[PDB]
Amino acid sequence: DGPEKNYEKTMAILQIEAEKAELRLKELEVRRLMRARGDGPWYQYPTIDKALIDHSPKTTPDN
Amino acid sequence: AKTLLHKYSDIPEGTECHRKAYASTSIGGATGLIVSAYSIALKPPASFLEGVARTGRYTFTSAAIGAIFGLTSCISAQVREKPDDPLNYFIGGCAGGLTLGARTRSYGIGAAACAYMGLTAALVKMGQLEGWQVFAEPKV
Amino acid sequence: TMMSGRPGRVPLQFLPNEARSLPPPKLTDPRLVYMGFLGYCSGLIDNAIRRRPVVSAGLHRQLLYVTSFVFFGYYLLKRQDYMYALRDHDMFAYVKSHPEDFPEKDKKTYGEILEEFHPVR
Amino acid sequence: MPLVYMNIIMAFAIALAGLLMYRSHLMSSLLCLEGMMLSLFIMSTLIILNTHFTLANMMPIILLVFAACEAALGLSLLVMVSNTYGTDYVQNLNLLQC
Amino acid sequence: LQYGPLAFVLGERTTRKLTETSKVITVDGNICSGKGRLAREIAEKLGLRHFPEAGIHYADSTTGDGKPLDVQLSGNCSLEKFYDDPKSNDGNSYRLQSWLYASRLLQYADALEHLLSTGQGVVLERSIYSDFVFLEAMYRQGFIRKQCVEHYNEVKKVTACEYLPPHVVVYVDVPVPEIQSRIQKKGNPHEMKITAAYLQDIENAYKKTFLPEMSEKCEVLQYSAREAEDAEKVVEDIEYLKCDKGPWPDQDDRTFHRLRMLVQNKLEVLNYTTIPVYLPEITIGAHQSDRVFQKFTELPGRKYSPGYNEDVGDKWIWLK
Amino acid sequence: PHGSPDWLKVGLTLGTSVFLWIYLIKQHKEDVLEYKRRNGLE
Amino acid sequence: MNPIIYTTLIMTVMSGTMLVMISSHWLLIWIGFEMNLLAMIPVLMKNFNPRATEAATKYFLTQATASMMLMMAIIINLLYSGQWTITKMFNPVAMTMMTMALAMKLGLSPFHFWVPEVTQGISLQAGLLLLTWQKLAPLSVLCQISQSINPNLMLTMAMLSILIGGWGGLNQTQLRKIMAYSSIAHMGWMTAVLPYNTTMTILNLLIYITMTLAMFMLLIHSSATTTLSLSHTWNKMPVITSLMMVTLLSMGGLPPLSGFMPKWMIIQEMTKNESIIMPTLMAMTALLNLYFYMRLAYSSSLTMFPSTNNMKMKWQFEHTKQMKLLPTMIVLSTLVLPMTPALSSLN
Amino acid sequence: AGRIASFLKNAWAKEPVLVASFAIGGLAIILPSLSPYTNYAIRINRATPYNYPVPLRDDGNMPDVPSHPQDPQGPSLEWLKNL
Ligand SMILES: CCCCCCCCCCCCCCCCC[C@@H](O)O[C@H](CO[C@H](O)CCCCCCCCCCCCCCC)COP(=O)(O)OCC[N+](C)(C)C
Ligand SMILES: CCCCCCCC/C=C\CCCCCCCC(=O)O[C@H](COC(=O)CCCCCCC/C=C/CCCCCCCC)COP(=O)(O)OCCN
Ligand SMILES: Nc1ncnc2c1ncn2[C@@H]1O[C@H](COP(=O)(O)OP(=O)(O)O)[C@@H](O)[C@H]1O
Repeated sequence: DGPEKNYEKTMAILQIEAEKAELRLKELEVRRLMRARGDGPWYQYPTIDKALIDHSPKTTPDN
Repeated sequence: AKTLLHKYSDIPEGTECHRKAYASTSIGGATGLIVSAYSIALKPPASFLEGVARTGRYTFTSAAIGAIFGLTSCISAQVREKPDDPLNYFIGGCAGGLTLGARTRSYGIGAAACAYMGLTAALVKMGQLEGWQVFAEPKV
Repeated sequence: TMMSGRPGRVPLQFLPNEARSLPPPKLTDPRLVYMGFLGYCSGLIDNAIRRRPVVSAGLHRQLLYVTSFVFFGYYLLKRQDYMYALRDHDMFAYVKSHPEDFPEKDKKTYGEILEEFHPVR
Repeated sequence: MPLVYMNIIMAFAIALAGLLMYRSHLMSSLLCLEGMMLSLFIMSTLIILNTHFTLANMMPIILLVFAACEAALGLSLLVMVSNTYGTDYVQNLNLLQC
Repeated sequence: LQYGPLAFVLGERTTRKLTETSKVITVDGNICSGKGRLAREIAEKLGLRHFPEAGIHYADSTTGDGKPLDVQLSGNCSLEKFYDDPKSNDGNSYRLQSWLYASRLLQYADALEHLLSTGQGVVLERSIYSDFVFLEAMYRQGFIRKQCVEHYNEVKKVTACEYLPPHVVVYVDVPVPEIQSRIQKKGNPHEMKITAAYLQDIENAYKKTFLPEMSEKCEVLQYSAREAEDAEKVVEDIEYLKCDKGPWPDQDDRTFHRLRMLVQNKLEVLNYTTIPVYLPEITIGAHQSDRVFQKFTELPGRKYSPGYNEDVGDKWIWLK
Repeated sequence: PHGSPDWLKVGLTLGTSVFLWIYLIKQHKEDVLEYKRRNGLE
Repeated sequence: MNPIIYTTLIMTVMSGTMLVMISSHWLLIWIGFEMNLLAMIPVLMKNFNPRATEAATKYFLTQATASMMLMMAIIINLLYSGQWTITKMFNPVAMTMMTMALAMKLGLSPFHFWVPEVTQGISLQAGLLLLTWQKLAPLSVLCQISQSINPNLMLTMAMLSILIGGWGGLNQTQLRKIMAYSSIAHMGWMTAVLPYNTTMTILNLLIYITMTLAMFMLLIHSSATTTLSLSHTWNKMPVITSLMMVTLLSMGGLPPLSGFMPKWMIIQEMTKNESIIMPTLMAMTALLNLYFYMRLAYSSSLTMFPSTNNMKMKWQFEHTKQMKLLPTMIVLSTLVLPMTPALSSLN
Repeated sequence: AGRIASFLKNAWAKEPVLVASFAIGGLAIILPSLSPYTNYAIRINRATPYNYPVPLRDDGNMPDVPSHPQDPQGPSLEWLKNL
C-alpha cells in the first residue's frame, strides 16, 4: 500500500499509547493520594455501624 | 532492638572511631548471641559446658568481625578524607571477612567472606546514600 | 486499589445493576475464543488420561467442556469490564474533585527548553 | 492497667514457656495448654465483668466448653501414642523428620 | 453402578450375603500331588467355585480375551527352562518365582472379590501363603541368592499384610519316592530332571514352617495319599469344624467394605509388586522396557481402554 | 468393559450443551438491548 | 471409616472454614478455627498407623498452641478497646501476637517445622486437603486486618519462609516433603504482598491451589510416594509423566505457563511501593524451587529409568477410578497466562 | 399400620424404658405449640416490672398515656389477678 496508510496508523497508535501512559501516571498518583488521605471511595476500611446502638432508657439515668 | 542501630547511625562517619567500633561490637555481639541461641535450641551438643563454650565462641567471632569492620571503615574514611564513599565500607567488609577467615582458619572462607562482605557493605552504604528501602512502607 | 469498602456495594453480587450500562462483550471476542480453546484442550487431556482416542473419543464431552468454558468466560469478562469501568470512573471523579492536587502543567515548547547534549565519541 | 491483669498475663506467659520447654511427658504439655486456657478464662471474666458488658458474659462459658473439648481430643491422641510405645515420652515421636 | 462408597451408603452391605457357607479354602500339596483332583471334588460337593492354580499366563486370562499373550509380553520366564537349567545365568529362577507369586496374589484378590460380591465361597490351590516354600527350596538348593529371598520377603510382607487368611487349609501328604514314581509315570520330558533333594526341601519347608503357622490361627487338615481319595470324609471334616479363632468373626460391615474396595481396582493390589529395588534378576533396562512396551501396545485390544478399540470391533466410538 | 453407548448420559450432555448455548444467546441479546436502551442509542 | 462419617467430617471442616470467612466476631472466628481443628484430625488418621498418629499429634499440638495465642491476642485487643469486630487491631502487642498465631496456623517460618513431618506421615489424600484447604481461613483473617499488620514482621517472615522452602526442597527425596517445602515457599511468596495489595494475595492463592491440586491428583493417579516410584511411572502411563513435567515447569514460575502470573504480578505491586531489593531477592530464591522441580522432571519424564519385570502385569489393567476435574486443573494451572487481566475481578 | 402396631408392641416388651423416654420426649416437643396457656406465660413474663418506668414528657397529644397511675388509661393486670 501507500506510505500514508502506515503514517496514519503510526499516528493513531502513538496517540493511543501516549493516552495510556498519561492515564497510568494519573492512576498511580490518585491511588497514592487516596491511600494517604482516605477521602475517596477507594481504601475505605469498615467502621462500626451506628444503627446497632440502642437508644432507650437504660435503668440508670447516666447511661 | 533498634537502639543499637540508632547509636551506630548517630555518630558521624568520619569521626569517633572508638565509639563506632564499640557500636559495631555491640551489634555483632547481639547477632552472635541470637545465632548461638538458635543453634543451642536446634542442636543441643552434649551438655551445659559445651553449650556455653559454643555460644561464647560464636559471640566472640561475631563481635570481633563487627569491631574490625567498624574500626577499618572509620579509619579509611578519616584517612582518605572522603566520607560518604562506599569504598571505605568495602574495605571494612573485606577486613571483617579476613578476620572471619582467620577465626575459621582456612583461606577459602577468608577470601569468600572478604568478597561477599565488602560487596554487602558497599551496597549498604550506597543504599544509605540514595535512600534505598528494604521494608518499604505501603505508599500505594 | 482496594475497592472492597467502596460505598454502596452489595456484599455478594457478581454483577451490580449499574453494570448493565456498559456494552456487553461480543460473542466473537478473542478472549471468549481463548476460553473455548481452553475447553477444547481440557477435553483432549481428558481423552488422553482415560486412554481413549484423543481426537474423537467423546464428542458430547468435548462440546460440554467448550460450552461450559465459554459460559464462564463470558460472565467473567463482563465482571472484569465492569470493574475496570468502575476504576476509571472513580479515577476521573477524584481528579475532578481535587483540582489542587492535579494542577494544569504550563505547556512548553521544545524551542525554549534547554536539554543537555551528550556527544557520542 | 492494674496489677491483677499484669499478673494474669504473666501467668499465661509462664504457662506458655512451660508448654514450649518440653522436658518429657506429653501429659505435661497438655497440662500447660490447659493452664494457659484457665488464665485466658480468668482474664476474660475479669475484663467482661469490670466493664458491665452484659451480653459478653456468654463468652467465658463458651470458651471453656470448646477448650475442654480440645483437651479431650488431645488426651485421646496421647493414649494412642502410649498404646503404640508403652509410654508417653516426647522423644519417642521421631519417626517423621525434616 | 459399580461398587463404591455411595452403594455402601444406600444398600450394599456384604455381611448379609455371607451364609456360613463361604469358607474360603486353599488346597495345598507337594509337586505332582492329587490335590488338584481333590480341590475340584471339594468345590463340586460343597457348591463353591473352584479356581485353577495360577500359572504364568493367569493374568492374561482375565483381561481382554482369555487367550494368553506372548511369553515376552507376559512373564518373560519359562518353567521348562527352570527345570532344564535351575542355575541359569540370566536369573530365570527368580523371575519365574516373582511372576508366579504376583499371579497368585492377583488370583487371591479376584477370589476375595468374588466371595464378597456374591457370597459364594471359593476353593484355591497354593495361595500367596505356602508359596514361600518354593522360594526356600530354590534358596537351599542354591538356585537363588540371599538378596533374592530378602526382596521376596519384603514384597510378600507388604502385599500380604492386608488380606484375610483362608478359613480352612487342606494338605495332601505324599512321600518323596511315591511322587518321584508319579513324576516318572507323568511323562513330561522336563519333570524327571527334578532332583529328589528339591522335593525333600519343598516337603520339609511345608511341614516345618507353613503348617504350624496356619495351625496357630486356622484349621489344618493333614491328609495322606490314600485317605484324600475319599472326598466324602473330607467334606464331612470341613462341615464338622467350626471357625472361631481367625480374624473372620471379628470382621464387620465397615471392614468388609474396606476389603471389598481393596480387592477390586487391581492396580493397588499389584502396586507393591514392583517396589524400586534393583536386583539383576528382575530389573529391566530402559531400552528393553521401551521396546517391549511398544510391542505390547500394538496388540489388537490393548492400545486404548477396553471399550475403545476400533480394530476389535467396538462401535459408537465417538459417543462413548 | 462390555458397555454400549449410554444414551441417557449422552442425551443429558447434549441437552445441557444446547440449553447453555440458548441461554447464552438470549442473555447476550438482552444485555445489548438493555445497553442500547440505557445509553439512548436506539 | 464409614463413608457417612467421613462425609460428615469433611462437611464440618468446610463449615468451620466458612464460619471463619463469613463472621464479623472474634469469638465466632475462634470457634470456627476450633471446629476446623477438631474435625480435621480424623481425616489425617483415616489410614491408621504409627506415622499417621504421630503426624496427627504434632498437628494438634501446633494448632492448639496457635489457637491459644490467637485467643490471648483477642483478649488483649478487647482489653485495650472494648471492640469484638474484626477491624483495626488498636494495639501493637495484640497485633504482634495475632500475627504469630496466624503464622503458626499457616506454616510460615520459623513456625514451619511441622509442615514437612505432618505431610510425610499422613496419606496423599489427607495431605492434599491439608495443603490447600487449611490456608483459606488464616489467609482470609490476615487479609481482613492487613491495614494493621506491621510490614517489618510480615515481610521478614515471608522472606525467611521463601529462603527456608527453597533450601529445604533441595535435599528431600520423598514427594510429600517436597510438596511441603513447596507450600512453605509459596506461602512466603504470597504473604509478602499482604501489606500492599490483598487482591494479589488472593490471586496467588488461587493459582497455587490449582497447581498443587493438579500435582497431588497426578501423584495419586500414579501411586508414587518416593522419587524412584515416580520414575517407574513412564513405563505404564507416559502421558501422566508428561503432564506432570509440564505442571512442574509451571510451578517453577517459567513463562508463558500460568505459574508465572502471580510472581510477576506480585513483583509489579511491590515495585509500585518503591520496594526493589526484596522482589529481586525472592526471584533469585525461587530459582531454587525451580532447580528441584527440574531435578524431579529429569527423574520422572525427560529420562527413562530402569523398570521392573512385574510391571508387565500392570500393563493389562486400567485405572478403575477416574478423578474428575484433573484435566481442568491441569489446563487452569498451565495455560491461563493470556487471561491475566481477569484478576481485576477482585477474585 | 399393622407393622407399626406390632413393632410398638414388641418394643413395649423387653424395652419399656426407651419407649417411655421417647414418648415423654415427643410429648414435650409437641405439646407446647398446642397449649393455649403459653401466650399467658409470655404475657406474665412481659408484665413483671424489672426496671423503673421512665415517664414521658407531656406534649398534649398523648391520650393513651395516663397522667396518674390510678387513671384508667394504660395496661391493666386484671387478667393476671383472675388467673
Ligand atoms: C486458575 C485461576 C483460578 C480459577 C479458579 C476456579 C474457577 C471456577 C470458579 C467458578 C466461579 C467462582 C465464583 C462463583 C460466582 C458466584 C460468587 C460471587 O458472588 O462472588 C463474587 C466475587 O466473585 C469472585 O471473586 C470472582 C471469581 C473469578 C475467579 C477468576 C479470576 C482469576 C484471574 C486469573 C486467571 C483468569 C481466568 C482463567 C480461567 C478461569 C462476590 O464478590 P464480593 O463478595 O463482593 O467480594 C469478596 C472478595 N473481597 C472480600 C476480597 C472483597
Ligand atoms: C424425637 C424425640 C427424641 C427425643 C426424646 C428421647 C430423648 C432421650 C431418649 C433417647 C436416648 C438415646 C437412645 C438410643 C437408642 C439406641 C437404640 C438401641 O440400639 O437399642 C437397641 C434396642 O432398642 C430397640 O429395641 C429399638 C428402639 C426401641 C424403641 C424406640 C422407640 C419406639 C417408639 C417410641 C414412641 C412410642 C409410641 C408413642 C405412644 C404414645 C402413648 C400412647 C439395642 O438394645 P441393647 O440395649 O443394646 O441390647 C441389650 C440386650 N442384649
Ligand atoms: N513358585 C513356583 N516355582 C516353580 N514352579 C512352580 C511354582 N508354582 C507352581 N509351579 C509349577 O506348577 C506345576 C503344577 O503344580 P502341581 O500341582 O504339582 O501339578 P498338577 O497341577 O498336575 O497337580 C508344577 O510343575 C510346579 O512346578
